[PDB]
Amino acid sequence: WTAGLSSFAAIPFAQSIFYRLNGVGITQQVLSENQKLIANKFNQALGAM
Amino acid sequence: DDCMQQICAQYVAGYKVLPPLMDVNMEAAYTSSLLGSIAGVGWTAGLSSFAAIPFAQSIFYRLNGVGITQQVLSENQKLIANKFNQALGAM
Amino acid sequence: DVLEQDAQIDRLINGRLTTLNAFVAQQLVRSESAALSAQLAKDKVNECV
Amino acid sequence: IAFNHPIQVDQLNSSYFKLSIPTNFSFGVTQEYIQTTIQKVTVDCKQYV
Amino acid sequence: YDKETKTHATLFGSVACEHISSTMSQYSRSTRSMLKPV
Amino acid sequence: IIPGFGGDFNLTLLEPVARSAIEDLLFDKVTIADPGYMQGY
Amino acid sequence: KAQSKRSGFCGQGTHIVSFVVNAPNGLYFMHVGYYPSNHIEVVSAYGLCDAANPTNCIAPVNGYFIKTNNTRIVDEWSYTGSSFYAPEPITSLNTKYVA
Amino acid sequence: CNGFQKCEQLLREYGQFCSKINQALHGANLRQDDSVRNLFASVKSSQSSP
Repeated sequence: WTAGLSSFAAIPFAQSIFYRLNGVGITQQVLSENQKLIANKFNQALGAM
Repeated sequence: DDCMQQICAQYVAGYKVLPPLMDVNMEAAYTSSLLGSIAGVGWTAGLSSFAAIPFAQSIFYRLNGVGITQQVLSENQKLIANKFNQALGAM
Repeated sequence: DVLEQDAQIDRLINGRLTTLNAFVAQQLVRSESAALSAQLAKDKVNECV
Repeated sequence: IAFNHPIQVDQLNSSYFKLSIPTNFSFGVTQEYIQTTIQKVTVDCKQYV
Repeated sequence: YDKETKTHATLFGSVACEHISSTMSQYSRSTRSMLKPV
Repeated sequence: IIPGFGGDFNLTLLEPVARSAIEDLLFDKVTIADPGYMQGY
Repeated sequence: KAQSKRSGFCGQGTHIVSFVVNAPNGLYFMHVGYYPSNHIEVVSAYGLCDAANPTNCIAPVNGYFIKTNNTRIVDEWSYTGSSFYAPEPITSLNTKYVA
Repeated sequence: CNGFQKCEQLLREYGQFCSKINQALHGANLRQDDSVRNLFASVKSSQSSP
């Protein structure tokens, strides 16, 4: 969350990923909901490396 | 041959200058593609989408938003392109 | 005479070899500086152009 | 000889503008190394020589 | 050196904890052999 | 660090118990030419 | 410590998240990026001009695909939009558009 | 050497240094090529307009 150092949100990793996609990714929050196969594609990339 | 028709590379010291790995046409292709993408890539869209908009519009939007200049000032006053062209020519 | 020719050719050999080593070292230095400059140019392209 | 070619998007003179839009996520990539430190070595002179 | 205390501690090599002994007869250093365990 | 760090996201960066799986994989894959630590004598 | 919107820093695609592990004599980075991978060309327009004070911005991303003035994000074809993208600027050329 | 066989023999005495020189230059040139390739791979990466 916000680059400001002085605080710690302590949100789960999935929520952080969806926020990253919502802003810099520019994918609609509704689009993030649409098909959370997103986790599968993420896992495929991690396994590939 | 050009050393025949008279370059120290071939004439004495064994030294050889290697070729650049890219001919001038390929480098020019790269920079030309970059020039083509100038106007569109800088349009609000991160990097995943490309909006093919005219160059003049891209200049206006950079001046209108990044520079704090009201839209009416940009409208009232095209032919600003004259100053741009003067700078380019001076270069 | 072979006895004197060996010494003369040997001193020439050592001299040329040491100049050649110096040239190689200088080339390595210039190459590393150029690689750093290339990284800088990549940054300049990505955020100025 | 072969040259990789960037996607070409046509530019419209009308008020409408043409827009190329992504449809896939395809996350993940291999990444570079920074080499922050080097090995620390001490040499004992008067023993080496 | 431990300059503030002025005490000296003789750390040995990274793996010198069995063969080495204090003031050992076997090891003859280049120095006058005057020296300077966990 | 929680074993279920990521809900549907799977992370191999969790330590196995301290030298995560990827970390030790790349420490093994590289030719360590200096095992002489702590025993080189 | 943050994704951000850089350019030449975290390389290879739109940066999402990045991880670090130790490696011999330095740090090993693993940057995760986003890649488009299928591109379709759609006509779009700048803003709208209904009647009075009705000018609409394209959205945080340009969107505004043809059909029902529907606005779209970076991924997929246009979906129904309800001010969740378009604020309100002043007018521009080619009236009935902010063109 | 100027191609004289005598210098060649006296140099075969030293022959490892030439190997070191050639290898160093070859490596530097390979690194140059990789640098250029990397830079230009990071230049275009796009869609464009004609």
